[PDB]
Amino acid sequence: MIVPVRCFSCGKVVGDKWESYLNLLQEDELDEGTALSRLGLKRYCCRRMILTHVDLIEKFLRYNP
Amino acid sequence: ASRHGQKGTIGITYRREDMPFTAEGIVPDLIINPHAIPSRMTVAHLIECLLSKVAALSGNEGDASPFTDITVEGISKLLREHGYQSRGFEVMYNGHTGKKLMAQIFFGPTYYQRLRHMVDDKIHARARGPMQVLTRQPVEGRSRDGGLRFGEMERDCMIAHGAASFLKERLMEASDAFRVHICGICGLMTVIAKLN
Amino acid sequence: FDMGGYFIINGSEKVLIAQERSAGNIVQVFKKAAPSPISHVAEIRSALE
Amino acid sequence: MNAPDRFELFLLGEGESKLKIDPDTKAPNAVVITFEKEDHTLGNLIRAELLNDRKVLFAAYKVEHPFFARFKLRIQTTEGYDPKDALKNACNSIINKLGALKTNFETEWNLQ
Amino acid sequence: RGNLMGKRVDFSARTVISGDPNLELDQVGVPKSIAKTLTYPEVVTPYNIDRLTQLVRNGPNEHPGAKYVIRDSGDRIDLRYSKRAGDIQLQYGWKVERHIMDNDPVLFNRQPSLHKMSMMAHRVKVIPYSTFRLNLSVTSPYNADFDGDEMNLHVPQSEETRAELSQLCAVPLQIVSPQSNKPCMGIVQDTLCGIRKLTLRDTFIELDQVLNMLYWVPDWDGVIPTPAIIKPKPLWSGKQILSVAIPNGIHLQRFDEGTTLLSPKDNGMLIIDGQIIFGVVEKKTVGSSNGGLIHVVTREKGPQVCAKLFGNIQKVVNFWLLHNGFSTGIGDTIADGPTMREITETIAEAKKKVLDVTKEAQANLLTAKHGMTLRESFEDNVVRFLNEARDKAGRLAEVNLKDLNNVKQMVMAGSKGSFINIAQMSACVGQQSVEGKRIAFGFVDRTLPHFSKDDYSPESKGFVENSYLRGLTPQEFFFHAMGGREGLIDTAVKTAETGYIQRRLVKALEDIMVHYDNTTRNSLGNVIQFIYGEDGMDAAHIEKQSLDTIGGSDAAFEKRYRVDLLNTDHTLDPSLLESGSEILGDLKLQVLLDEEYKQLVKDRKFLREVFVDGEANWPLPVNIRRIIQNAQQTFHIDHTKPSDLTIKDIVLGVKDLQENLLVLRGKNEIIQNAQRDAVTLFCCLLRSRLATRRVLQEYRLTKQAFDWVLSNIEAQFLRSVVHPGEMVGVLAAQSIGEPATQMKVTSGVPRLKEILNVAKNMKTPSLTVY
Amino acid sequence: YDRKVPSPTGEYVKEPEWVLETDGVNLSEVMTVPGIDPTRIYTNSFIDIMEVLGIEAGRAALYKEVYNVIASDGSYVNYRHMALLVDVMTTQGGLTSVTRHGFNRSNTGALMRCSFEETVEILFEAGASAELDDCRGVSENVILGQMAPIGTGAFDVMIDEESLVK
Amino acid sequence: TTFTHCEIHPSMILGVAASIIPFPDHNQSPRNTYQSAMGKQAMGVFLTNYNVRMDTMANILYYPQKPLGTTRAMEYLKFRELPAGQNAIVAIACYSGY
Amino acid sequence: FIKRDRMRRNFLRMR
Amino acid sequence: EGPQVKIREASKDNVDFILSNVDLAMANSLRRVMIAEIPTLAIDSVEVETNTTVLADEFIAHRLGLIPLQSMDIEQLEYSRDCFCEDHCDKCSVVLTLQAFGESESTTNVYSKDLVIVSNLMGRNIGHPIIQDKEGNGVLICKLRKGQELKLTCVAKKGIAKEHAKWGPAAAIEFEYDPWNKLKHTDYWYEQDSAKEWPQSKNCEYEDPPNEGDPFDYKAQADTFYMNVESVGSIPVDQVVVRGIDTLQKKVASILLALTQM
Amino acid sequence: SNTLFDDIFQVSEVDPGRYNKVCRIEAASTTQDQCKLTLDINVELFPVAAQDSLTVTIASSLNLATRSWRPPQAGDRSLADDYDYVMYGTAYKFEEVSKDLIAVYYSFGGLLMRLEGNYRNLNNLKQENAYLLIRR
Amino acid sequence: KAIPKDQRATTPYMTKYERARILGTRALQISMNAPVFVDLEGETDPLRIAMKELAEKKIPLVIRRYLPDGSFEDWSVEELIVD
Amino acid sequence: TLSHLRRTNTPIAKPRQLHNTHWGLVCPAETPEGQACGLVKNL
Ligand SMILES: [Mg+2]
Ligand SMILES: [Zn+2]
Ligand SMILES: [Zn+2]
Ligand SMILES: [Zn+2]
Repeated sequence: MIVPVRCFSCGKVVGDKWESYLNLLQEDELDEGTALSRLGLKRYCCRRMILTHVDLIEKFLRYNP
Repeated sequence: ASRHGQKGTIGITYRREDMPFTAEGIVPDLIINPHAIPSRMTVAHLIECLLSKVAALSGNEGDASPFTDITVEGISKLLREHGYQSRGFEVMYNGHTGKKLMAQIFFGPTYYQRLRHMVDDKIHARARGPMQVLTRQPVEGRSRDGGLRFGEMERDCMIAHGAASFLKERLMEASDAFRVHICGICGLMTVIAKLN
Repeated sequence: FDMGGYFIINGSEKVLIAQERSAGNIVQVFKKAAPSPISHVAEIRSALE
Repeated sequence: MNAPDRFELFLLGEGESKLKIDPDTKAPNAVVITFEKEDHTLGNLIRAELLNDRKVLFAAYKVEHPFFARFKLRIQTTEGYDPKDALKNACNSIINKLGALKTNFETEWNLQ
Repeated sequence: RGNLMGKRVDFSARTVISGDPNLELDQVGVPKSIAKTLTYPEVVTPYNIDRLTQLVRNGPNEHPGAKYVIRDSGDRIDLRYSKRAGDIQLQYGWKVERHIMDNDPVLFNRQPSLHKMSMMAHRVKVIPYSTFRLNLSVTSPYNADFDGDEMNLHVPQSEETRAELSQLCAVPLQIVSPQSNKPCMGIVQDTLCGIRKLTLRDTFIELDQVLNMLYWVPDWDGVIPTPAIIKPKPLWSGKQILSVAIPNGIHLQRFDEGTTLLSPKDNGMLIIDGQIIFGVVEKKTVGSSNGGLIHVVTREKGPQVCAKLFGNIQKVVNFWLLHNGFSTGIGDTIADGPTMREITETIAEAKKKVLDVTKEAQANLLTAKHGMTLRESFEDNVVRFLNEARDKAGRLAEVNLKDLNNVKQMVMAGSKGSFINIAQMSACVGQQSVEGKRIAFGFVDRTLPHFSKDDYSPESKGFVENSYLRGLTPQEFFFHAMGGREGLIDTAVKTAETGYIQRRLVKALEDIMVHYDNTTRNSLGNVIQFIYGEDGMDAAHIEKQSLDTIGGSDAAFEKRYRVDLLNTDHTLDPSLLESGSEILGDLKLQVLLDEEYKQLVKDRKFLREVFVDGEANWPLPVNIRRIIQNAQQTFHIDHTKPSDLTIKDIVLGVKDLQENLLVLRGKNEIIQNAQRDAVTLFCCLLRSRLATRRVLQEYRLTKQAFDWVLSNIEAQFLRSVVHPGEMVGVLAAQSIGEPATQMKVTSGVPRLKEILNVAKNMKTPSLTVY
Repeated sequence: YDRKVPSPTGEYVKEPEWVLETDGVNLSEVMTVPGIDPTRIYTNSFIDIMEVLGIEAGRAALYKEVYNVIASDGSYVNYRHMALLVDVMTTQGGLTSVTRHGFNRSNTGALMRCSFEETVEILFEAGASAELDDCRGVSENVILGQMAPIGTGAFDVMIDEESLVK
Repeated sequence: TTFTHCEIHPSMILGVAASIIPFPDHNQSPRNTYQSAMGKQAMGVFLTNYNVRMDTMANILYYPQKPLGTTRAMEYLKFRELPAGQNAIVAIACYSGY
Repeated sequence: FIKRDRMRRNFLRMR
Repeated sequence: EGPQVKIREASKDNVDFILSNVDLAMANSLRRVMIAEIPTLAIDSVEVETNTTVLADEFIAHRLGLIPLQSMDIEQLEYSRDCFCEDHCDKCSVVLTLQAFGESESTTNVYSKDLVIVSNLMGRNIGHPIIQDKEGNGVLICKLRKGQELKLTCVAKKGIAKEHAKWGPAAAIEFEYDPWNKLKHTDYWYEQDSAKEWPQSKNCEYEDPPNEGDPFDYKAQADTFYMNVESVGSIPVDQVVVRGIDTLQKKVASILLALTQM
Repeated sequence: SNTLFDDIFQVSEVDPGRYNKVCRIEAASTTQDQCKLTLDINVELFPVAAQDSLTVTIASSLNLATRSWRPPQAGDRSLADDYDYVMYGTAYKFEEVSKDLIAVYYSFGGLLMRLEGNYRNLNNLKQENAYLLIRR
Repeated sequence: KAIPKDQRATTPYMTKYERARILGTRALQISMNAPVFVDLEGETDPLRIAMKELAEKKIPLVIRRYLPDGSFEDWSVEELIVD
Repeated sequence: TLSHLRRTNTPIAKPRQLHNTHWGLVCPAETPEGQACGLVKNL
């Protein structure tokens, strides 16, 4: 529900990439297959993690505590 | 379970350096024997692997909606563009000896779901727990330390084996034996034994 | 995301499963293969709403 | 209640040796060693070394069940050459190949 | 039903099962957590008292420990809540309830459990995490797989129920299912796939990997077989290494069509003295097959050897296959362009053939063959073409697959899948159907609202034409789903109705038992049959063999058995045996031969009365061919060399032997005639095999070999007799209900329900006139 | 239909013949209609064979019908298992169904009969008829929790005496 | 030549559970019935507010992921906001016999 | 062969 | 000497070398060791003073474990089962802490850079959260809305991957030998032509093509492995390969040592 | 320890049926007009074409069997140092085909070999395990 | 009752149920410190001792085989044949 | 959850089978197995 740290299969650290990736996607208008390659996620094991993550934590944060 | 009616249980878990690996140093998260495929005839499971491998490479989302014109040849060709064998095979190396495997492994991502049936909710043992009240046999239900059932058919299977003593022990010692006294004339359990 | 559609009875969430039945006010005709003296029947489960 | 403690899993279980050695009665002049807290990492390496030796007639190892981290190795040398000594040279040559590699690599790393 | 005939019990466990290619055929892996709980009360004797003292020190928690001590006075003590007492003194005759420990026999069971192989006794091996692990071969008798199936464990609580398990219900003893007198456990999955690849003709193994392979076979003596190739590069063949796992002295040969002692295609088998000579090892040899390697090893060497044979095969092939790897993927399901064209054509012709029949039918030009209206005749034709087309298209795909093709390699190994499967994946899916008929007109005169009315084209009434690879168009999808649902409902029904049948059957034949005179009586003592199964033989000891007198032209029959010394029409060349020279023209003996040959003629006459269709292969006790070989190889039969046997020894030998094959051994007249009969057919076999012409000309047995052949046939035969006390009623019922789960006139279960429920008015009262 | 028959050379040869199948059954009438071979005439309604050819043929026909059901789908059961069943069904003369009516109406001890189908009504009749149920069935012994005279239970183990010289 | 209607999309003949199978037209029909019944006992996120409900027995996956191979219909079932699995990397092999 | 959720660019930059 | 090394790249965190004149079982054994058995530092015990975020504790505690800590000088630490401390001291562990409080009205992210060491490093160079990114925030750990608080104390220890994948210093390790298939160690599946359907490897160019039309050299063995090692960042790549060799040497040496105890 | 049979054959034809490493060889003896041969060969280790002559030998041993084979040591005067191919097979059928034509069969770990000719020449190979050497 | 020894008609072999029940009780007895009629050459498992006695025909038991009517023959395990 | 709210039930001709008329109104694929097969439908 948030940004896994390291890629499951691979171990590569990936959880310092979600914001950089979202921003790449959003301000520079890249497509993912290019956003990802720019963050260095080359193995499709690592691409899976970011490309496919679902950032549910934003929806949790809405519930006022 | 994948999304095509293959359930499975974990057989065993290897560590990453024991798994087979490809040249790019990628190891499976999951290995599933080939004998699942031919007789379930579940080809969608293979295409979905092919499609997702492309999608992950290319960074798209794969359209797997049913009655479209997406074909395997279409997906095949794209894969070859990203520099992989066009039907998803890959050379892999044995994890134990680092030797090339002589076969090549079909290999790529696939959506798997984790079903509700964890083993810890199912393991169950009993030696001499509590007994029902009316009938005084072991209670039922893993939750309350129940006993497993020696059913009618298990009785028959034991008869076919001829194991007469086990059939008896399993039915009296292991469940509810009970000494009672009986009159030698009216064979009725009506003796008032003050066996003290 | 919760889409509603249920009741809360005693703090429990309940669905009403759609129950299915034959239509009323419809004439249906049946062979009766059995050696019964009746070889056909025309039923109408009439009903006012 | 199933599985054991873990530092022993590499720190050989205390009380019991890292190696047990038995003679293989089936064949003349052989031995079967049982390394504990080991697996294919060392097994395949050591065995493959022996097969370079010209006085070994048989080297092999197995890991009899993945659950348990322990492997067995069986050596049989030509007569007059103690298995326990073919193992020494194997273990010995391995350390020298490795020592060279380490040095031959640092060198190359320092040209970058 | 719920409290006396069956009940819940103590000392049991239940959990999920897993496979393990590293447990022996008879072990079961028990989670340490479970073994700590189940318990076995052992008696303190001089032979274990200290060892039991140790356990009581370990107490309840650490594993090889104990939980209660039972004092001879019937008094029991919890080991926790006794550390206060601390040290405890054991005494002889006290009982300690230890944990269960490796090699304890337990009873393992998988429900529903509808035949006696669904409860076999295994030996504990205590392992980590919480599944039961069992060998893979044992899985087909239990009828289990590893998608969450659970199986139950029962621990025997006594010293004598233990021996009931180990000696009657142990796994190795149920290697030969008495239901169809062939093995019930075989080499089946990966190991079956790998073992075909390992034994192909051009699989060669190098030295390093050979050594690992050998060292895996846990009984390997320690001899490296000379490589089948030296210079250059010593190489071992796959057959060589596999042959290490086969025990010595096994002989087996099958001859599939085309097989020749030069085995061009490399089929058939030829194991000689536990070495493979030619032949690819696959399902027919090492699967749960009728006369295959497992069958042989059990008979010739006994269950315990045969159980090692399993784990030795697996340990080797699983190890090779791990280092060779094997996989499958879509590219296996794809036929090339040329092929797909012919399939497309072959399909298209069918549409023509269907179209034509439609036009002929719509011009009223048809001919409804008497016994079906024009409609039905029209349908059958269509369905005929549409089904011939799919099959014709399947053969087109199967053919074009090259030996690479991984699914071809799993069909060939018999391991998984079959022709229909590959035909549907790659070629076409063919005619969907609901109740034996094409898809009905659910809408008014059309199958789906996407068709116009009165549309009988194949694709309108439900002929799926694409293949699972190409995908189904939305109608085909729906017709296929309509056919597929009908499969689900049947399964639901076919198991409820099977379950009820099998329980009626068991309660009817529940008490029949083979009694100590070989009658077959129920509880009251009424005779059901006067010998069990009309020959007193045990089902598990029967084998298909061939009566060699029934068949053939009489000229061939003459040629094979006739022997006349005094005249030269069918004479016997002396060089077969030592005394043949001085035999010629004898007369004392030339009598016998006829008397013998007379007997055979009576048999040939007799058998053709018993088997009116000349059928020649029939299940019988002792397998005789195999006894011939073992003699030949044990004594190294020097052909091209005369024999010490003398006609008298042969003819007397056979004729004498029959007197010893005793099923019944009362001594009055009635019994001596039952015994006369019980061995009639068997003697017919034994006479055909052991006629002198055969013995001299063909087998050339020595004097020494013969009596060994004779004395075996007696030893084996006597071991095939059913054991009094055997509950052959339950065995018989469970053997019928079991196939009753693997499923124009009514057949299958509904027919079965008609027979048993012997019904005044069946569905299809036919009648056959000649 | 082909029909393997011996040849004048004495080996078997396939050989065809016409064979009138039939819907509906009237065995006795058709059995006499001249021109047919009244020996080798069959029926899948073995009840009628039992009535017309008497029990022993009825038994052999019954075996035939079971063997078709089993073997039709390719399975294979050893002969003795089928013969044993077919014999149970015909040892009273006349076919006995494997149902509540058929066997549970023999006189085989109430504690055995009661355990199959209609437990109480069976138990009442026994109590009215003062049935004496002699406890030789496995099922009776199970209820009493005794060692059934089955397999290992089908004999006694006596302690030898002379051999106790040593 | 007389069509009086056209289907909106032929794939809409599927219910909710089966709208999650990918390429269900390349499967054997019962296989689609199975998954359509298993998927109901997958494990995902069932509602975004599970932290304030007090149900018996809830199960939440730590790191859901949307599928790489999707279906158009999954858009309307939110299956990409509350997905119930992960994209494992699978190899189809006879690796160790286990 | 993919699902294109960025069409809301063109349909935003066509209208 | 024996084995030869040749380098083709050295990024910040990759090295691409050719390993030559060695035999397969040593290359592979080497590779297995970098994956599994090089020691490293990683948070191992977490005590949660307070946590009102929207994540569960063991969830957060699990993310902390995977945060890669600086462990260049890790030999100067000890396995926490070799210290005699009451379970941990500065001779065997490093202590960090994490306070975060949601203050802005917007969401506020907690990053690995917010870990602060609160034990005496004794000058050793260990324990800092590796920051590979350019904005200098490390791994995102949690998110907080205003009013939500997180306070916890972590204890990092020394361990190896073989015991939990968090103590692992290497990411995917590429490995490949004989890119033309000269040794015939694999047989290629194909439909029409193998050479078309299987793309050439990158490395396929550092060895001359198989020179079609010549005998199968049946006594050639495998050397020249093309390995490429990617480091997670806890230790610099060069150290991954070098400490990989050492660990393999210490293992073999151990066997040698225990032999002498006969 | 000595040759049991010897001759020179010329390969009539060669078949790689379905196999990639072995081929079934068709040979006739140059000298005798009736000494046929048929052999599967690991052609990957010893390529053979049509019409390449070949010397054959049987050689009950190789010195100049129930014993753990051991890797060849060092400049050893084994036989076969004058051949390119060497297989160690097991006879499994002596099949007196006709008048003194006789055929015998060997199996080299699964590669089969049928050899036939006059009872004269073959008389001396008998049911043992035998080596088999080829060259040129 | 009591068929006389010269008229015993049943099989002279040991049925596998006889073998299993014999080894059961014999083992059970041994496990109750009954005397042992053989040299336990290191054996300590009562079942394995029993399998040893039986192989030496030193088990002092005897099998009473009931006929269906009620009468019975008596065989002593020492005289029955084991396979 | 969704599939629960779209589920129908049939209290017990040939009712478990899939009729042509179900096209597009109930799902062909989805029905439980066992005693409810075909009797419980989904829109
Ligand atoms: Mg299952
Ligand atoms: Zn990765
Ligand atoms: Zn009384
Ligand atoms: Zn410390």
